[PDB]
Amino acid sequence: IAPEPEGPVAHRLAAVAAAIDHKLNIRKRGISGQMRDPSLLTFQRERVVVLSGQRFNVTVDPDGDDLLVTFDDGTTAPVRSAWRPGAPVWSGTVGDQSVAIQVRPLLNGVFLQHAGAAAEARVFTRREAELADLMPVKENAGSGKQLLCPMPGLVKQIMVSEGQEVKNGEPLAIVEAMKMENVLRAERDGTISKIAAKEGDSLAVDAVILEF
Amino acid sequence: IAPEPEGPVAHRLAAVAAAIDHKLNIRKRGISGQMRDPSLLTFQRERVVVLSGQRFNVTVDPDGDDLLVTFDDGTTAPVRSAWRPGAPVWSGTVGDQSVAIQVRPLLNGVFLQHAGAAAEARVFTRREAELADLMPVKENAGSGKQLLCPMPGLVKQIMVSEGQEVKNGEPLAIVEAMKMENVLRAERDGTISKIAAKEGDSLAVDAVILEF
Amino acid sequence: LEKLEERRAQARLGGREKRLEAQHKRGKLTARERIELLLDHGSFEEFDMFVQHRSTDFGMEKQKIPGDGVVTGWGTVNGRTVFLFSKDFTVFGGSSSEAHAAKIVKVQDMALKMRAPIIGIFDAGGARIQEGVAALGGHGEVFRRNVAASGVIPQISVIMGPCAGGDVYSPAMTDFIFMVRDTSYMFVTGPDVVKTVTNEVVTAEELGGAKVHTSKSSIADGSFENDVEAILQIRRLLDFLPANNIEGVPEIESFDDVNRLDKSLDTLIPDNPNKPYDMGELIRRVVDEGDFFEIQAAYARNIITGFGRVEGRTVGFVANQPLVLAGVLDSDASRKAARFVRFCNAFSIPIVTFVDVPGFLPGTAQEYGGLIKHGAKLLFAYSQATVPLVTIITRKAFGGAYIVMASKHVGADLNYAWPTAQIAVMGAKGAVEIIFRAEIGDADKVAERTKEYEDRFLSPFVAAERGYIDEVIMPHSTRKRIARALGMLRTKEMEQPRKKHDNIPL
Amino acid sequence: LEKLEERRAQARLGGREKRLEAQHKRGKLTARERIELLLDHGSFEEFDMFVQHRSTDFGMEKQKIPGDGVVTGWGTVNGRTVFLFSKDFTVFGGSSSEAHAAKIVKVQDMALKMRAPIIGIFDAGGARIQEGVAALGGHGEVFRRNVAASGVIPQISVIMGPCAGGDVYSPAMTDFIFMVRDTSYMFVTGPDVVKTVTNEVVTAEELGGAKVHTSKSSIADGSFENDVEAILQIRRLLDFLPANNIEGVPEIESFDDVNRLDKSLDTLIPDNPNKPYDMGELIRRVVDEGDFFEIQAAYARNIITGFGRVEGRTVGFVANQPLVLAGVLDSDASRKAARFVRFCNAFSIPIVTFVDVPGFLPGTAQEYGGLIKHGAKLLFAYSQATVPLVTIITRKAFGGAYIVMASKHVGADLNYAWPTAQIAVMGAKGAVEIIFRAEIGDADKVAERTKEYEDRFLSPFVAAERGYIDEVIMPHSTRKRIARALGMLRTKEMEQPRKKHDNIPL
Amino acid sequence: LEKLEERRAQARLGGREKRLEAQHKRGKLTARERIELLLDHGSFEEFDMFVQHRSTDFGMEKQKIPGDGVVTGWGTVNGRTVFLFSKDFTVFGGSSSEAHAAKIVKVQDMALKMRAPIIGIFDAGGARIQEGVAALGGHGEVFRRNVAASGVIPQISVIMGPCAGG
Ligand SMILES: CC(C)(COP(=O)(O)OP(=O)(O)OC[C@H]1O[C@@H](n2cnc3c(N)ncnc32)[C@H](O)[C@@H]1OP(=O)(O)O)[C@@H](O)C(=O)NCCC(=O)NCCS
Ligand SMILES: CC(C)(COP(=O)(O)OP(=O)(O)OC[C@H]1O[C@@H](n2cnc3c(N)ncnc32)[C@H](O)[C@@H]1OP(=O)(O)O)[C@@H](O)C(=O)NCCC(=O)NCCS
Ligand SMILES: CC(C)(COP(=O)(O)OP(=O)(O)OC[C@H]1O[C@@H](n2cnc3c(N)ncnc32)[C@H](O)[C@@H]1OP(=O)(O)O)[C@@H](O)C(=O)NCCC(=O)NCCS
Ligand SMILES: *C(=O)CCCC[C@@H]1SC[C@@H]2NC(=O)N[C@@H]21
Ligand SMILES: *C(=O)CCCC[C@@H]1SC[C@@H]2NC(=O)N[C@@H]21
Repeated sequence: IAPEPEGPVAHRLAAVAAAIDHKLNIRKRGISGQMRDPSLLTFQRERVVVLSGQRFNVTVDPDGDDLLVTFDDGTTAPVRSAWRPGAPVWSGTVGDQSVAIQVRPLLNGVFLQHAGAAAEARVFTRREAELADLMPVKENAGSGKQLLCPMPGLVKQIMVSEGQEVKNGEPLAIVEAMKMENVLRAERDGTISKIAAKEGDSLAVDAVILEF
Repeated sequence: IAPEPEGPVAHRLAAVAAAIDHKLNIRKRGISGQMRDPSLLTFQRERVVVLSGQRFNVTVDPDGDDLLVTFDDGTTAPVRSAWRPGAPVWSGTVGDQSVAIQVRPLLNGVFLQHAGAAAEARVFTRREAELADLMPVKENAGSGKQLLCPMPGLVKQIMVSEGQEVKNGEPLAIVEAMKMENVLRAERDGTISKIAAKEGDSLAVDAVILEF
Repeated sequence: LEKLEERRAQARLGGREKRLEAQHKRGKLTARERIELLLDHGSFEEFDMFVQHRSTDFGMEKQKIPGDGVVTGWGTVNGRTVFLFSKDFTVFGGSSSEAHAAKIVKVQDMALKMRAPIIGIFDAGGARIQEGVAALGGHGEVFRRNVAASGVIPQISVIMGPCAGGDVYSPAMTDFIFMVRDTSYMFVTGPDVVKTVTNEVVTAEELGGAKVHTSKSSIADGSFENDVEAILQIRRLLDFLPANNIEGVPEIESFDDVNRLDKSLDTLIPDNPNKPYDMGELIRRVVDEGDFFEIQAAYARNIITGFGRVEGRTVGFVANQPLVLAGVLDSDASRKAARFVRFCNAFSIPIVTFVDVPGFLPGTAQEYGGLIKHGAKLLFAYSQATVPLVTIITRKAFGGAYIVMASKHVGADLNYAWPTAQIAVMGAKGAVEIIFRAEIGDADKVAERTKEYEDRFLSPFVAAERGYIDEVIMPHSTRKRIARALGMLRTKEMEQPRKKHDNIPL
Repeated sequence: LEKLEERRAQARLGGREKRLEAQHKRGKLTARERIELLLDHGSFEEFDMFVQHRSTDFGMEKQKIPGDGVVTGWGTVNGRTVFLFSKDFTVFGGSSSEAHAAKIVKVQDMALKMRAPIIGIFDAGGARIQEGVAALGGHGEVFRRNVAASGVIPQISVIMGPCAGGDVYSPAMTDFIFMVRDTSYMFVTGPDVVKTVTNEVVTAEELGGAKVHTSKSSIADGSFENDVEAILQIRRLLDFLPANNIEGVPEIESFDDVNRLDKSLDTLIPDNPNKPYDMGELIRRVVDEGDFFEIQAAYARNIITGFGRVEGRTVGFVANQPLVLAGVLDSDASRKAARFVRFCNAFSIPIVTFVDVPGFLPGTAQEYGGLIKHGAKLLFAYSQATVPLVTIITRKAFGGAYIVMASKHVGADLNYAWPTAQIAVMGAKGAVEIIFRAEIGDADKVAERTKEYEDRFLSPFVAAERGYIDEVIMPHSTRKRIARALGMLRTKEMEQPRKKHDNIPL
Repeated sequence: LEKLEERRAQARLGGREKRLEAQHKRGKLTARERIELLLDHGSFEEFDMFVQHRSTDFGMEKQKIPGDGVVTGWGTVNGRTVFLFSKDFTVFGGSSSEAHAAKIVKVQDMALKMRAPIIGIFDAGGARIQEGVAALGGHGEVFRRNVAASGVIPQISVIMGPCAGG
């Protein structure tokens, strides 16, 4: 498991998330068809950055091309970059230090990786952060330690053996239906207890291939 | 089985069918929206009356209000009636003789009952009759000796007994579903060989109730 | 010129004498015979008799048959202009080629320009394999014209033979599909490919026969014993339908009387609320002369759709059938009635609705099948309609089913109710169990409250006091009230807001 | 006046503090919190804050809560006017009464009159049982206005709680339904009646939960983790959509370049024909900044629908997904794509279609389920569209599936093909088996025929020679060609024939 | 693929190098050169580059030239959308065949649908004699489009060679 950010790494990640959110909001406010001129509105300077269950109360101040991010404890960190949405890597300076941060798409946020640490970054207003705090933490269910075959077809290849350790996202078998292969992947972590289906067999819907 | 018409009964039935067809065609030709005036058209006097597998070549000539039907052998049977479509009984004179014929409409024809004889009557033109002769005589496949339950529900009553002979169109059992009764009827002919369910039994679809 | 007549006679032979004889031995008419039977005598004018294909692949240049497997033209049915095309099964199996599709496109364009009905007679194989993608392009042009003509002119498809592959999509977009039993079938994919892929063995009849498409798949609007009966019923249906979306319903001289009373209807509703009755009997005692052209009679038999006449004018009828599934609304009945209502509204056909519905069909099978959107389809069709709407509640109208079945709240013009009507949110027992949930343990109190609720609300008078029902009428005056209401409502003028089209759920 | 502020504060409490605390303990926001989150800060104006019901049955006169269980009003989302109503679950379980439905009707009328989007937030129970048929009448009025607004203004329904009975039919007729996982559900009939009728024991989640309606029943267009995520995604979606059917798609400043080439697309198509690829990767590499709002992502995954931006303007995307069922067209994918295409056309959103489809799904399950009409739905939607249509064939386009997937024959404006495209009636093996059926009993001759057919016809060049494909393009220029084509096609002007509406199969 | 680029380069040659050289020796530009000079740099998008005729009369099946004697497409002139077609005199003398007229009809329909000007560049011979009444039918379709577009979009014809017959 990738460690959560802490200290200066967390501060830099929060500043970068705030800068990306500010850029996206500035672009968003320029949409056409608004009821009145968007210039007649105001941007809420106070922001909350949540880095995987870690809050940062920050203020974003546009100062020229670069962005100025001020944290609660007096510390300020100017942010300067030419990054544009869709670019997989955020490159620029936070404070007075060059940094390269991986940016991945996320629902209402961004997934950030930097200096060996990874975190999901979401930027809210204070009221939005308060409302988001009311949402519960939901736990996933999982799979019943069996690789059910999602479609009928003929088994082409099995790249696992009984008593072998597999992680999540690892391919397990290939099933070909109507002249098209389908790579089945493990949805959990564990060891394969036994293999039921064999290469050349024709399976059906909800058929046991292997047990975890 | 009701006997088919024979001799003068068949002639009267054919004349009545021809008169009904003539009346219906005369009314039909008055529909609105026609490309040109309906009067600027001709009616084919020669007709073929198919009377339950029996053909009569007839000519229809409107002698004023009444209709004159002439058969192949030269005999003429004037038809006079005030019958209107939707009336279950055709009453009038066919060849100076009052008659009463039950009229039950069917697809492209009428079902006629008179003097103890019943027949399906269809009136074609000569070309239409020739084309209809090309159609095959299809035989019904019938039904099996098992009475399956068409809907799930609770059996409320059975009106047949063990070893009881039943005919077509006769009630067999009552099944109630969603606070509504459903009367099941025999689709064939055959003595009941066994009754699988009784009152109070909950049955699913395609469940055996009684066996023929 | 004798040579011109000889060429015409040669073109009339289609494939060959042997193939025509084989066609007749299956009990099927030839394409030209079916056209002759459909049209008024001597009215058929044929287009493109001598058209032949231009393919030079796989030795097709050595097989040039005039007409290219389809007979197109126009005629009259009962004196009214109709366009038609009949695919010739003896010519390359009726398969659709470039010139074949061009002839069909010509007749479709003529039908649309002249605002006249177009009849498609299908006995074919699909796209001609030897011609490659040109056949697909022609099929696409035919599909585009089918979509362009939708809701403008009535389009009738008659399936009188095989209909496989891309051929089936043209009838699917037409208004009505009729099939001949034991000789016609429709499927996107044939039995051989089904066996190859899914490993199941099915015949053509088991996969796409008339029974399957009339009772299970919702595809066909009806089936007939043979070709002659089917074609005569097509002529009857054409007599029922308007020529286009402008001229209105056709009118004939009615032999029936609009002021007659039907005393037998006063005893139609059984005293026992759990006992059903035949709604088809009510429909056939309301229409002129007991003449009713039912649509999709074998499918979703808990509802009834079809065409009748009131005072000589075409009227559409929708009615719950208590004999089947207690008359509840499910997905199949909702889709059937919704399509019928949409067709009637598109062509200015007034709709009469008879309502006896306890609610919707419960269960996981309905919800997983999308009952929400399927019922919304019928609700959408009723709320969208601008044709006259006359609704009669016979016995029951509960809750959302009451709302959907052309209630005044969704735009019905006149809403009548019989004295036995029960317009309520739900049954008395469930309503009491919900309202008085705190005291469900006292049996006598529960029974007393159920009786009080039944007396107060299981009646048409709460709706009548709110104005939701225009009048409670005697059952014997139903036909008279309907005829007078339709006569008054003929001048109805209303329009939906301006849009490209609606977004009705699919 | 301090009394006015006190009355406002009392009205803001809904049911009571205990009910709101229970709502929060369920993990759900209150109706007013949801409205505040959806709208721009300080933009909400509330209508009918003090509206009270007028029912006097069953002791309802002693329970008069201002607002009657729904909060209505209007505001701005990213500066653009939106109308909204949010049902208050704390007030009579959010049930719909006469005054409740009157408030909803007022907000619907305002939204339609002002030509602005309307958002429905559903956390309720349906018609209020104590009010009888008045609640049903109000529901019917809401349904009528939903149908009137269809295709004129975008209608978005957000299910954030129970939605049962007649309540479900209003969202069903809207353009998009979104659900919150583990806390929202939808069904026509509740679990108790299901148990009493069908003897089936089912929970609310198993009957109508988010997973069921996002992956099985085709009802919901998407699901989200919680209320906050769902509302933020609603705000995101509103930025894609036009405000009405006149103003056109909204425009923003794009950070992407329309002239950039994507060399990685030249290796996207695998050499092995049996090897699949992710079409979502192509879509996300074509749209601006890799930003794609997918619609019905969990349902009928053999096809992909969703909204992207090209040069800062909203573009709809439809694409076969080879990863699921080899990218074949079945009934579910056909209906999903058809509804999406209908919505895009109704609101003047151009559609880009990526085609890789070997045909339709065979089997008796598809044929009995009405695959003919369901595929005809997508064909009808494509042939009906008057918005710009740009089609790109990547690997395969066989037969009728090729016709349906926005081919030039059904009205596509520009049809491009990659060098790996294969536009043919069917595969080489089947075509040889049909054309050379007389010599099917060989092994070397059959192989030679198959190879010759593969060389001649399994390519984009037969279609290109007929003009069915405008140009065979390099895969790395796909985005540039799409952007230039859409820029040119913005001025497209086309009209369907005059009609009240079409008769698309349902 | 290099094969696609090779096919494009072969289609760009029209009749042959000798025909193009003879065209240049008369002081005339080629059809593609005329299109390039008319449109803004890099704005030309070509339709139906690989379209070829389907005639099998008088040995035409042995002469299948991509484009069938006309180059069609769209571009911009000073940033404004225009549609155009240039008849290629090197391909059968620029004569109009069924596929040739179909390409012209496609570009005319696009121009009318998009409400943009259409430019016709004529260097041709008329109806292709080997393609019978099909050539005449294609000419008639082009005429119908010309009449339909009259007074809706500006139509400009440039005669840069022979223009005879229909
Ligand atoms: C439509 C269909 C169900 C007809 O049923 P059938 O009578 O049992 O099949 P037939 O072979 O006898 O068809 C009759 C003729 O029309 C031809 N034909 C049928 N469909 C055709 C098509 N789409 N293209 C070209 N020719 C076709 C057949 O080759 C056959 O020729 P033949 O008499 O000289 O042998 C079936 O032919 C069909 O599905 N055709 C579509 C193409 C196909 O897939 N054929 C193989 C499946 S059998
Ligand atoms: C919508 C529904 C699934 C909500 O789930 P639920 O929370 O488990 O059910 P609840 O009883 O707790 O509903 C909350 C309150 O709103 C009320 N309510 C819910 N739906 C109502 C309706 N249509 N009319 C009037 N009141 C209603 C309930 O009576 C309940 O009142 P209470 O808290 O004082 O006891 C369910 O209440 C429902 O289906 N309501 C429709 C009417 C019905 O059929 N109720 C019986 C089925 S449980
Ligand atoms: C249009 C025209 C004035 C061109 O002038 P030209 O250069 O002196 O005539 P050309 O013979 O050299 O035409 C060039 C080629 O295009 C061909 N061509 C020209 N018009 C054609 C047509 N309508 N159909 C088919 N081919 C045609 C010519 O056959 C010639 O072929 P070639 O080079 O292999 O010998 C003349 O060719 C013409 O009128 N064509 C119409 C058909 C006709 O009547 N031809 C005989 C009159 S010369
Ligand atoms: C008692 O047996 C159950 C009565 C309530 C259920 C019935 S089933 C058909 C109707 N539809 C519905 O939702 N409820 C009614
Ligand atoms: C070989 O395995 C079968 C190839 C032909 C069937 C396949 S299945 C998916 C495609 N759809 C269709 O109708 N045929 C294709």
